[PDB]
Amino acid sequence: EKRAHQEQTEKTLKQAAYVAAFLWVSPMIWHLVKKQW
Amino acid sequence: EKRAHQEQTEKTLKQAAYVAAFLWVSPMIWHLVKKQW
Amino acid sequence: SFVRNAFTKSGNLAWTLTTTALLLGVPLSLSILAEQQLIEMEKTFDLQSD
Amino acid sequence: SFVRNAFTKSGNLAWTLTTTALLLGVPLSLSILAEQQLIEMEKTFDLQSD
Amino acid sequence: FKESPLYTIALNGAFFVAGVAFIQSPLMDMLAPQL
Amino acid sequence: FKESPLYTIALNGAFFVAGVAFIQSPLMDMLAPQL
Amino acid sequence: HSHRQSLELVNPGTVENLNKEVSRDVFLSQYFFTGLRADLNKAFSMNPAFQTSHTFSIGSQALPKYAFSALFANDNLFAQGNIDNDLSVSGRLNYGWDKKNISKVNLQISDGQPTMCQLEQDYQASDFSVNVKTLNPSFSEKGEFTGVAVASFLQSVTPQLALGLETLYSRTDGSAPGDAGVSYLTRYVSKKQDWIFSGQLQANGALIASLWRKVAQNVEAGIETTLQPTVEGSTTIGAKYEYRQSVYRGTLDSNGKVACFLERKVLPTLSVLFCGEIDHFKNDTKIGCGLQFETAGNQELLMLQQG
Amino acid sequence: HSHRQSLELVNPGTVENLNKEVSRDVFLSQYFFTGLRADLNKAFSMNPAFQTSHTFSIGSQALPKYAFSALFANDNLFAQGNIDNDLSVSGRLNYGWDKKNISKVNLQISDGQPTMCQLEQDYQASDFSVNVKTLNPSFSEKGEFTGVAVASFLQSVTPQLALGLETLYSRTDGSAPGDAGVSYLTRYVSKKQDWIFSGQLQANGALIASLWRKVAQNVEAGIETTLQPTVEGSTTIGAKYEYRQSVYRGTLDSNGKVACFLERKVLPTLSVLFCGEIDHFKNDTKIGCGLQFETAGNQELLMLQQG
Amino acid sequence: DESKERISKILTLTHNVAHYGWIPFVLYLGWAHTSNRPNFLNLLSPLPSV
Amino acid sequence: DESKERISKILTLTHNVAHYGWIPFVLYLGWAHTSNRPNFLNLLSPLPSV
Ligand SMILES: CCCCCCCCCCCCO[C@@H]1O[C@H](CO)[C@@H](O[C@H]2O[C@H](CO)[C@@H](O)[C@H](O)[C@H]2O)[C@H](O)[C@H]1O
Ligand SMILES: CCCCCCCCCCCCO[C@@H]1O[C@H](CO)[C@@H](O[C@H]2O[C@H](CO)[C@@H](O)[C@H](O)[C@H]2O)[C@H](O)[C@H]1O
Repeated sequence: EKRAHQEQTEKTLKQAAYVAAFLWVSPMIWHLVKKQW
Repeated sequence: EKRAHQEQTEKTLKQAAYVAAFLWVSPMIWHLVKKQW
Repeated sequence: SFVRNAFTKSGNLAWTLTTTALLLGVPLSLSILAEQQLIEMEKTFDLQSD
Repeated sequence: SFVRNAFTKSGNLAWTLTTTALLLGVPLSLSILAEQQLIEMEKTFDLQSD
Repeated sequence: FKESPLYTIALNGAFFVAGVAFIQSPLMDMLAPQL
Repeated sequence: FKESPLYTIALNGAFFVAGVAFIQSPLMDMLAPQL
Repeated sequence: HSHRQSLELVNPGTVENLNKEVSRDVFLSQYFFTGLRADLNKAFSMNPAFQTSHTFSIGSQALPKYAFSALFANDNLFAQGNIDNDLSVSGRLNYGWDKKNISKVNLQISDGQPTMCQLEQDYQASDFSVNVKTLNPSFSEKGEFTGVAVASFLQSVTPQLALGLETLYSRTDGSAPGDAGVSYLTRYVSKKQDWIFSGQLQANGALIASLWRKVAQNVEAGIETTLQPTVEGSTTIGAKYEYRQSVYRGTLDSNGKVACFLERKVLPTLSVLFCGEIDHFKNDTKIGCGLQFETAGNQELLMLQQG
Repeated sequence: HSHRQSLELVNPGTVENLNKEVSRDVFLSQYFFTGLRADLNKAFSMNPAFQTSHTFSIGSQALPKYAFSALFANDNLFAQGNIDNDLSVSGRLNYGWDKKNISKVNLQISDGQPTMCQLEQDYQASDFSVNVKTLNPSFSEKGEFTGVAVASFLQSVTPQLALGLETLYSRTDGSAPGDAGVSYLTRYVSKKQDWIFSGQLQANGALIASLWRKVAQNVEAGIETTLQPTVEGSTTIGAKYEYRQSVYRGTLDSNGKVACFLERKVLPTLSVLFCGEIDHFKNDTKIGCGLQFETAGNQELLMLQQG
Repeated sequence: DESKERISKILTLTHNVAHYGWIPFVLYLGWAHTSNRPNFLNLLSPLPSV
Repeated sequence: DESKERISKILTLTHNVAHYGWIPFVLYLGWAHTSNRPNFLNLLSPLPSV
């Protein structure tokens, strides 16, 4: 049963890392969106 | 028995009155004592 | 009656507002006043110097 | 040892004497100082008037 | 009559919006001494 | 070793005499600012 | 009663004004409080004094939350009426039949406790002082007194001394005969009014001895010693340093507690004040802080007040 | 990564400096205390700062009776060591490898409780900020982490906004696998730096939203709203009015309590301060009063201090 | 007795009149002996509103 | 293991040295980086005794 909890917390941490990468990408994407209009 | 207590407190009050009279007399007596020496 | 309740309610509210205003304003009023006096002293020393 | 007790005793006594002296002297020191400043202001206004 | 957790949520949100409008509004400026 | 009522009697009397001599003595005058 | 006129005796102060210098002027037990408090007194007139006072308090057990008091004082009559939250009304009334003789009344109502009112008569002659104060007088069906009665006398044996006594007789109900307690009193004022001594041996076995000394015009000192088998007594030494802007009071007790009270006039109207008490034996503190506004009621006093 | 240089992005503040203006500069929760307190700091030198501080307190539960703290701070290294009565030693050490990157340590010993020390590494780039702080790290026999780890990131999507997050992973013992909690972060600074908004949705379901506004150079305002089924939240609106002689702070809470903190510089050395808190719903008060002496250690600073 | 009932009755009356009516009577004495004779609002308001 | 005992031992040593010896080390850094280098009494005394 503890393996499921380990998997869940591991998933949470991987998700946080992905969000941080998205934030690093985000200024360029925001400016390209502003560039479109 | 209460009559004895009434008598005792009455005696106390009479004594206090006598002391007050003595105090009123006292300046003259004090000065006469000082006059003697 | 209802009027007797209104006096109690309004008086308690006035008490709270009053003590709140005192605590929040009197130290500040004295701070501002000391600063006004200090500005005034500086102005006087400035006019006397010039 | 006995030396360790002496440090505790003397330090606690120094603490009490110090906090007592602060509470009893600092408000008085500020009172006396404000009065000194007021005397000084009166002397200055007196010399300027004369 | 609710007296539920969304009550305190809504009440603190209302105090927030009121305070932001008080702060952001001209009334807060009046509370500033000119000096 | 007494720890009896006359103990506090004597202690308060001693504090009294000490305070009177402190007060009556020159040391109290020194505690007076000249101004 | 001719070489009585020879002595040049001076009237001593009231029995209430016996430890006045130490217990009230110097020390801070009356002055000390706890928690925040604000006072707002306003004066409407001054030839006959009339003024109304509001008092807001919080953080103490003695002081009420809101108290409205109003007094009137003309040349010979004083009347103060006081209303408190939970409607406890206290009223006192002094009337001076003459500069010496006064007849007064104090009436206190607590709205849930027995009402207590005391009738006092204080007469001060050329060389002595008398008072008689009776608290809750009432006569039983037999014609016997029921209440408290305190009669005190004070005489100057010489222009410095003042010896006297006060007799308290208290009878609660009439079932038990009331009890009497006598107390003796001594005051000695110095030749140059520098220092004063004051000792009272109460009826409960207690003793209170106090000394006051004036070091200079702006400074004063005083010590007091109280004690009440189960004996226990406290000694307190204190000093008052008064100036034009402020009044400082410090106190050092035998129970291990120190105390301070500063009243700092900051405006012509406002006066801030601080009070701080440390207790070392149990290591804690009482802080009270507060203020007094005084405001003129009419325009003339408002211009007199500032300048 | 070229038209990144085009944007002209500015570094946002640390995650700890997110609600800095409201929670610390304006409000008084850090500043507020109870009972009497005195502080005595003395400065021995100033090119590398070194100063030793004594702190005496009484009447509060948080503050100890005597605390001696001493700090050294040269151009890139800060070290503070603190000793408290009952010998609880706390020491912090910052070392700046560069103006941006810093590596720090905080070590606290409680003489009866488990020692807690945290190693933090804070690196701030041109357009983002990172920190990684680990509290009580330890490795089990299997090679698995055991402690608390907090890694936070903050990025400016545009020169006003700053979006970010902080991830907390905590594993107490190893028997139970540790838990992870993520929190999101938002800051928005105005164009003219007039007002700031700051919102954080914590991992415990809690939300903290705050606003700061600068009305003028001497005055500031700010509101904060915290909340954490069993929900409960508090709103606080406050203002800071700073002047050259004094600093005033007032605060009004949704829990029915008002609060005040005045720091009044009276001498070039001494500064008095007052703090007062009323609670209306249960009708009581906390008063704290205190002072700060600052004294120069050497002769040169002693002449610099006065003039 | 009837005299006991009478004294108790007038004591009740006097106690009521003193509880309800002592402090307004003080205020009326004041308002009489002033030269300005302000209104009832100003008589209770703590302000300098004059 | 032996490595576990060793790490525990040197952690005990480091914890002791930090508990007993952190704040004197701070004070020594200070006393080194001052131009005056005062004595030990003045280093702890809160006064301006210089
Ligand atoms: C229930 C309500 C409770 C209300 C409680 C409020 C209590 C507030 C008490 C603390 C307030 C601080 O009050 C402080 O008083 C000092 C005196 O000590 C004032 O000091 C004053 O003296 C100087 C002397 O030159 C003058 O220039 C000036 O009038 C003023 O500054 C300060 O201006 C103020 O900062
Ligand atoms: C454990 C120890 C605890 C020690 C506790 C002691 C606490 C004492 C705090 C109350 C002390 C009163 O402190 C009060 O501060 C005010 C400011 O508010 C000072 O006010 C000051 O400002 C005016 C402004 O012109 C100056 O002239 C002067 O420097 C001074 O008067 C008062 O001089 C002092 O009366």
